[PDB]
Parts: sequence; structure tokens; C-alpha cells
Amino acid sequence: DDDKLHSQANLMRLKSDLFNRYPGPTKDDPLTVTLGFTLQDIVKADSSTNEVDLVYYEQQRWKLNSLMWDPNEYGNITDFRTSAADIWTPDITAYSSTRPVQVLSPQIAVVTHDGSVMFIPAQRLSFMCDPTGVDSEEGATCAVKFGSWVYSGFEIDLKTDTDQVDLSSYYASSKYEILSATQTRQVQHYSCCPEPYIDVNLVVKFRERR
Amino acid sequence: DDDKLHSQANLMRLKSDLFNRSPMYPGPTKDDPLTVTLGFTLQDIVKADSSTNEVDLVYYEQQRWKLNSLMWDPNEYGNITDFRTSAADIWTPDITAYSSTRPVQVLSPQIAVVTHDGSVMFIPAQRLSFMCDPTGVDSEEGATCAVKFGSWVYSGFEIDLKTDTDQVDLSSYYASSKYEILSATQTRQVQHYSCCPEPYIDVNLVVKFRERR
Amino acid sequence: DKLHSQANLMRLKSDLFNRSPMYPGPTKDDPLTVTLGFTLQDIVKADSSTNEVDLVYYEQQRWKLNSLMWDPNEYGNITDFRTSAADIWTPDITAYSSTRPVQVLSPQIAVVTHDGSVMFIPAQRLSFMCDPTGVDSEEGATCAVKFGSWVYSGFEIDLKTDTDQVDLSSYYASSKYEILSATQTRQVQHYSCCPEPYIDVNLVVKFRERR
Amino acid sequence: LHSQANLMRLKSDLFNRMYPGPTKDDPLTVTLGFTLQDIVKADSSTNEVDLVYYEQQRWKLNSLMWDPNEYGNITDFRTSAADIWTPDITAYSSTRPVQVLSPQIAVVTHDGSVMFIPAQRLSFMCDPTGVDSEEGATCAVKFGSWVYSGFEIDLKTDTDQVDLSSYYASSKYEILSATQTRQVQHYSCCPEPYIDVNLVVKFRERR
Amino acid sequence: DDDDKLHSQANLMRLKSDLFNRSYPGPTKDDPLTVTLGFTLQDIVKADSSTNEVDLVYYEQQRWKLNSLMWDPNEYGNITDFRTSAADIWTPDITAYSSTRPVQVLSPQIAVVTHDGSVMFIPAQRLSFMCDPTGVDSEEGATCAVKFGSWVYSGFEIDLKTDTDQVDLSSYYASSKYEILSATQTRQVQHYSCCPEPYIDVNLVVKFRERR
Amino acid sequence: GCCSDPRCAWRC
Amino acid sequence: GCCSDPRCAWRC
Amino acid sequence: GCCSDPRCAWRC
Amino acid sequence: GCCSDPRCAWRC
Amino acid sequence: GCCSDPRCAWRC
Ligand SMILES: *[C@@H]1O[C@H](CO)[C@@H](O)[C@H](O)[C@H]1NC(C)=O
Repeated sequence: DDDKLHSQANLMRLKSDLFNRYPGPTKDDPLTVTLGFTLQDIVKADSSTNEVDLVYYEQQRWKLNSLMWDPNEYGNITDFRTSAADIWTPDITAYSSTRPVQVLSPQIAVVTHDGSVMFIPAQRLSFMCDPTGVDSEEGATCAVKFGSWVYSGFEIDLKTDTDQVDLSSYYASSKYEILSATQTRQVQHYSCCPEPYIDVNLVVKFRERR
Repeated sequence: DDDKLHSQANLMRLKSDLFNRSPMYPGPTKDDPLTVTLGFTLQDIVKADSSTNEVDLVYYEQQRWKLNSLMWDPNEYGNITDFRTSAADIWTPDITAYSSTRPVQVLSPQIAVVTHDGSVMFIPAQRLSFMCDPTGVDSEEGATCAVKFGSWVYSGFEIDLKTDTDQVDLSSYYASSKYEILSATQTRQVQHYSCCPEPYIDVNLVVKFRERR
Repeated sequence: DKLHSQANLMRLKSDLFNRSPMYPGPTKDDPLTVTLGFTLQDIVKADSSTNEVDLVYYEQQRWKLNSLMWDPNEYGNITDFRTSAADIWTPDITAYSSTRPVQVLSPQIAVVTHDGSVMFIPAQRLSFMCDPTGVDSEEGATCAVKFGSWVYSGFEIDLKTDTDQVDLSSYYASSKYEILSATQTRQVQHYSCCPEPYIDVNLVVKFRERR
Repeated sequence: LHSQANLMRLKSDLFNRMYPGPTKDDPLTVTLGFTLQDIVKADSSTNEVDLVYYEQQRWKLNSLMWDPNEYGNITDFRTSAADIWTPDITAYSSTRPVQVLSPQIAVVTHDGSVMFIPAQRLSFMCDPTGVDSEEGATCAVKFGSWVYSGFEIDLKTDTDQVDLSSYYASSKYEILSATQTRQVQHYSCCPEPYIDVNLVVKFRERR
Repeated sequence: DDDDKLHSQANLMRLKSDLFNRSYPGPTKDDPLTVTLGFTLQDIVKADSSTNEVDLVYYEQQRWKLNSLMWDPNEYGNITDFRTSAADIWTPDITAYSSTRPVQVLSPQIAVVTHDGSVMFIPAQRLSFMCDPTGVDSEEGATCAVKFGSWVYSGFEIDLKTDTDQVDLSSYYASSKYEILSATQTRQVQHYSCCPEPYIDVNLVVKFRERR
Repeated sequence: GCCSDPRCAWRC
Repeated sequence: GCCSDPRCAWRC
Repeated sequence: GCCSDPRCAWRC
Repeated sequence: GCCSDPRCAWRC
Repeated sequence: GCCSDPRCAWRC
């Protein structure tokens, strides 16, 4: 009992020290955020409005020096879980959504002693997509761009967890089969300006289940 | 009246002692694992949408666990052996349906019952839309769907997820539902990944149903 | 006699709410009666593709706490006051067979009287489990929904009804559905494990399409 | 900067330095007025009609008065409706929670009078039969306090004519008449008056 | 270097703490505010002729400038700009006057602040508004309009303007069900005869037809 | 009546 | 007119 | 039964 | 271009 | 696999 009580006290003490004792990235203190998608279902494709609905897990990873600790100082704790509200999280947004994104999972992240955070919100997204050709052999193709709302690539650099969307949990009895699904980092520059602007382009080719 | 006044006092003191004099439980760890037991009471299959392969269920989900930090001696608190409290006042487990298609909708008050051994029982009533092909629902054989429940962030060495029984409670199932239940089970499943020692533990709810005639 | 009456009320509310630790709810030692009554306003929707019916009603909730009593003499002869429902304890009375979260239509304000009695009247839209088969016949359809506490037995919260007749005096005269009968009936159940009664209020509505 | 420093002080004074609502001893008059913008939907399968309007609410509290010479001749200010008490005026035959379409901000003048104008979408109980005919349909909805009698909140209108000067010219429904009328009843048990404002709209499908 | 990153983190925290914690009640006749509005129209998602409601997705560009948000970048490690939650600052009460449903927010609510006290805020929104789509299935198309303006401030309190009367169509969804013939964003002033103060709206006018 | 009226029913 | 305008009607 | 009833099931 | 992009437009 | 499982993916 005493050793489980000290283990609780050691965790309670880590979180207190880390938290109640980070303004976001800047060009002087830039952050890399790595995204990966696990597509579970194309739930709806609406050819009256050109809106398609996806369900996915979005894995977000980043690393902050201010979240580092030595396990030796805190009972060899190497990792912990905490509410996402207790830490800074990135402003990663779908750019062509047509309704507010709906969150389907607990908003809880995992922090490791090296300052790495993994946060995986499960989401339902409606986005702009013309499903014409979905009933053909070649299917329909749509695309949605993800990026920060306010930060350039000098402030948040975005990267992907390979360019292949994870399809290992795709619902086997979906109304739609996936021909392909890619998640690709894209650098854009505007003629005016030197800064890079970084997008992640999620591109899904799909057709009606035959 | 003054005995009723003191009973109130005693209960406020207990609650104060447990909640206001100890910052919350930070959740389980590998050194301090927690058993959480799950039970479904299925009330209704409300809707099956064959254009989108989404089925909607209404159920009560029973969640039971025990914390040493919530134990007390009734003798020290006017013989109180149990109390009710807002679920906000305490830690609750992150048990999630893994193939929902919409946010779950809460149909009941969020209140938990705590007993003096530190056991907590929390029973949210919920409406869930999840991924399900209702093909064949309109026939003798009916349709079969499944949805897994589990923690979002904790392995089986941190939350040991259990059921007391593999039979879903159908005793309150709505007798005039559009759909009759052919069977409903709730089965603990354990997985290992080759990278890692820890078990990953799901409860699989499997429902076989058909259109009532 | 105006800012003093206003001062007296402010002092009363401070004394009841602030000078006092939180009412932890009822217990076996300190049980509570809650009386319920329905004013049925409309059957708005009847869906036979999903067996859901939608009702709009006002739900009158009445109970009495010793800790809410005062002597009007101590407080400038104030005998009652109105206050936000969040300032006070309220009972956890729930429909047991709802299919969507209940929607609140009215301000969340209670009236408190000097004997400790509280009257709280949420107006609500409720979707519940109901097969409307026969709604287009002379005998109509019949639906039922039970209301009760979520966590309290009948030894902690006793429920009673304001008569067994639902109030139909405000029923929308041009509804798609006419009411044949509406009753609200206290029901009691006992389990082999335990002494306590478990008490529900069964709202039963018989209705048909209005010609 | 002159105004800024005085206004910051004024708000901190009025707010930080709680109004328990009206009573029989300190009663309040609330004045109501509707600016009807649109009849958006009329559902004859459920007998529900949906309106969009601006609801003008006016009242006066002594506790919100100030001397302009104490605050640099500031005679009015705007603030979050959440910083002040507001009346519990409610549509009595709504079928869905009212949806708010506008900022919730009030205007306060130095004499303590408040003006608050929430824009709202309201679904209420209405049989639209006859809407597709010359005579049109007629619907009615009552507004009043949820908990206060006429001895605590005296409810009135300044005119019985609904404001139609902003009604949507290309609505699916044209307005044949719209009135907003104070009605008073008494119950035999009791001396207090109970006061409603009845909104009556007669409308038909645009031609 | 890592030492230097601590300094920059500290300088940003001080700046925000100074601006927000160590220190705005909105504009007055005596302290008036210019607000610049602009629209980037993304999609006409739906046109409902049974109710005369049309649904737009757009980004709303709001621009204003406050003395109380100025700083001297040399005092804060050369920081010339920062981002913060729009909850952390005052924002204008600019409203669509003919919406039929509450506006839906499709993006984070984060503002960019520059050292001259300039603020820029760009909420993405879905709006349902009063609109008769009669003509949408013809070559002339339909025309609809929605006015924007403050809910409680006159033109003497909030001077509302635009930098152009062409709506930004450069991001308009190329495979929308509806094509855009034109879209303008025009400042309109009126006076009531009682009152000297101007009353200023921005009228977003959209001409559109079904894509063929 | 008084008893159906939310402003009055507290007196019943 | 002023009395229909939410920015003006406080004058009325 | 008790174990189905949210008011009682905590006793099971 | 830049003035359409929410990450950039503040430069315009 | 572990990398698709939200309880395990933090390890990858
Ligand atoms: C518990 O109940 C017993 C039996 O009535 C009584 O004798 C005792 O005083 C109670 N204990 C406390 C601490 O009130």
C-alpha cells in the first residue's frame, strides 16, 4: 500500500511541477508537428450539396523542452496521461470543412519524459467534395487540406507519419471502398512573401462497394 | 430534526474530507493498476440506416471501480456507509466506443454512488450512433452488428477492463421497438502486440436483431 | 421601505445560501418528498419509422427543506422569493425511456416560501420510446413513460403526484393529435434483495389524429 | 483617453461595488416590442411555425443610475448582457429552445434605463391551414415572465402594432397583419394580475 | 541557443502578461474605432427554395487598431507580433442582420496582434440567411444580399469600412453546386432625421447560378 | 387557472 | 428608422 | 431487478 | 494568394 | 497494431 501511495504522490508531484510552475511557437522557438490519419469510414457522400463525411483518428505529435523531466527525480516515472486542457495543443484545422468538426473521443494526451506529446482526437468531419463518379470503376476523388490557422512554416513546421493513410481500421462493411488514401506535406509560397506555408493534403479515392 | 441536522453535518464533513482536502486522483498507473467493470442494459435499437450503415442504440452503461483514496470508516462519520455525488467531483474512466459516428448523447443525470470500501458505481444512460450494416434485418436470420469499448489512453496494465457476465442485460429492452433482439453479448477480448508486453483489452458488444412483426 | 425591502431580501438570500454549507441532498435519515405534476401542452411528433414520440409539457416539481425556512419577522416580513435554480439543490427526476437529451424551454428559476417549500417548473420537449400504431383509428395509440430519480430509492426520495389526472387545460387546441386520456400514476416496486420501495411516476397518454 | 478612464471606472463602480430582482415592494415595468423579420418555415405535418424577430426589451433600475458629472459627462454605455440582471420573458408555447442570432449586449443610460434587443429564431405551436388561400393562416403566441406576477413585473407594449418595417420582402410568406397586445387576467384565488403580451400573426404564401 | 530560446519564451510571456494582466471597455464617441471588414467566400453549400434560406461558407476578415495594444519591440526582445485567443482581447460585435440560424464557427478563434496595436481576426463560418433562390436554375441566376454591421455601436463609435468592394473569390470551391457570377462588399451609410450620427452597414451581395 | 400558470402555481 | 435599428433604438 | 435499476444497482 | 490565407493575410 | 491503437501509439 505504501509503495502505491508514494507512486501516486510522485505523479501528483510531477504534474504540479510541470504545470502550475508555454506561449506557443515563434520564429525564434519553432515547433514541428507530425500528423497521421487512421481513416475508419466514409459515412456519407451528398451529391445534392457536394459534402462528404469522414470518421478518422488524427494522431498529433510534438515535443517541448518545457515538458522534459528526469525520471530519477520523480520515482522513475517515464510517462503520464493528462487532460488536453492542461497543456498547449496545436491549431491544426481542416480548411474546407462545411460544419464544425465533432469530437468522438476523450481529450486526453500522453506525455513522455523527453517532452514528447501524443494527442489523438477521434473526429467526424463534413468537407467540400463532389462525389460524381463514385458509382464507377475509377471512383471519386476528394481532397482536404490541413494546416495551422495562424502560424507559418517558420513557426509550425508540419510533417506526416508516412504519406500513406493508415487503412488498417477501415470499416469492412462501409458503403464505400477505398482505392487509395494519401497524406502529403506541401510547401506553398506566395509571390509577395519569403515565408513557407505548410499544408498536409489528405487525398482519398473511393467508390461504391460492389 | 437536530439528529437530521447532525446527519447532514456528518455527510458534508465526509465529502469535504474526501474531495476538498485531497487534490484529485491522477488516474491509474502500471504500479497502481485499476479494475474497471462494464455492464450494458440495452433499452432500444432506435434506428438502422442502410443508406449510411449507421445504427443507433439507447442503453445504460454500468461502470464500477474501487479506489483506496475513497475509503472511510462509517464509525468516524455517523455510520454513513454510502453517498451520492456529481460525477464532476470525482475521477471517472475514459471508456469509449471505438467505432461511433457521432458524439454520444447523455440521457441521464451524471451522478455516482460511492460506498465506504471506496467502490464507485456510475451509470450514464446514452444514445450511440455506430458503424453497422443492417443488411438482412428484415428477415428470419436478421442482422448482426458489433462495437468495441475500451479506454482511450490506458493499456491493460493500467486499466484492467472486465465484465461480470458476457450476457447483455435485456430485462428493460423496449417491447414495442421496431427491432427485436435475437441475442446480445458483451465479451472481454485481450490482444498483444509483438512490440510490447502489456495486454490491450476491449469489451465487444455484439447484437443480432431483426424487424419486429 | 424599498432599498430596505431590497436590503432585507439580499440579507435573507445571503443567510440561506452563503452563511450555510451545501445541502448534500436527501438520505435515509433525512428523506424528502417530491411531488410531480404534468401540464401537457402538445404531442408535436409521432414517428413510426423509429417508434419515437415527441411531447411538450411543463413539469411541476415541489419539495420542502428545513434548511430553507425562515421567520418573516427577522426579514422585513418577506414570505417568499424567486431565485435561480442553480442557487439551490434540485431533484434528479429523469424520464427512464427518453431517446434524446431532454430540451429545456423555460428559464431555470424557482420560487421559495418561508416554510422551506420550493416549486420549480421546467418546461421541456421530450423524445421517448413509443409505437404510435393505431393513431389513425377511433381507439387511438397508447404510450407510457416512467419518471423517477436516477440515484435515490423511495426511502430517500418519496415521489407523489398532483392528482392522477394530467393537466390538459393548456393543451394546444389545434394540435395534430387529440388527447383521449392522460394519467400520471405513482407506482411502487420491491426487490428481493432489499427493504426499500422503488417508486416511479408512469405518464400514460392515449391519443389519436385530430380530424 | 478621457472617456476610456471614466468608463472603466463607471463599470467597475456599478458592477463590482447583486440586484435580487423585482418584488411587490419594488416592482418593475418591462416594455416589449417585436420587429418581425421573417416567417422562415411553416410545417403542417407537426403544426410548428418558425419566426425570426428582434425582441426589444426595456426597463429601468435605480441601482444602475449615475451622475454624469462624476464620470466626465458619460451619459450612456454599452455592456455585456451577462453583467446585468435581465427579465425572464418567455414564449409560453415554444416547441424548441429559442436560438439567439445576435450579440447579447445592452445599452444603459444614466437615468438607469436599460435597452436589450436579442435577435431570435422561435419554433412555436401553430396550425398553418389556410396559408395557401386568400384569407391566409392565423397563429398566436403568448409572452410573459416565467415566475413574476403583474405586481412584480408590469409587462406592457408601447404600441399594439408589430414592427414590420424590416420584414423580408422575398419571404415565402407575406404578412397580412401582426399585433402585440397586452392582456390581463385575474384568478379567483388571488388579487394579483397576470399579464401576457399576445403576438398574433396572420399570413399567407406569397403570390 | 537553448538559453536564447528560454529568453524569447520569457519575453513573449512578459509581453502578454503586461498587455493583458497589468492593464478596454469598447469604443465611445470620444474614443472611436475604425473596423475594416472583408469576405473570402468559399462555398454556397445549399439553397433551399421551400424556406428561402441559403447557406454560405466564408472567412470573415476583421481588422482594427488599439493604442492599448502597442509596444516597443526593443523592450521585448525584438518581438514585432504575436498570436492569442480571441477571448483574451476585445472584439467587435459585427453581426449578419438577416441570419436565420446561429452562425457556426469552423476555425480556431485566434487573433494576430502587431506592435503598432493592430489586430487581425479571421473566423471561418457557416451562415444560413434569408434568400430567395428564384432564378438559380437560369442564365441570369439568383441574387441575394446580407447586411453586416455592429449590433449596438453607431458610425460615431464603430466606423465600419472595407478596402475593396470585390469579394475575394480566389478560394471559391471549384466543384460547388453553384457558380458565382458576382460578389460585392459595399459600405452603405444612412442617417435618421432625428440624429447626427451615421449608421453604417456592409452589404454582401451575391449573384449565383447552378453549375452546369 | 392559477395552478397551471407557472407564475402563480407556487400558491396552490 | 432609428427605433427599428438596434444601434439606434436606445434613443427611443 | 435491483441490478438493472440505477437507484439500486450499486448494492449488487 | 497571401491575403486569402489566414496564416498570411495579417501582412497585407 | 500498436501504432493504430490510441492506448499504444504513443510508443511508436
Ligand atoms: C451508529 O449507530 C448506532 C446504533 O444506533 C449508534 O449507537 C451509534 O451512536 C452511531 N454512531 C455514530 C458515530 O453516530
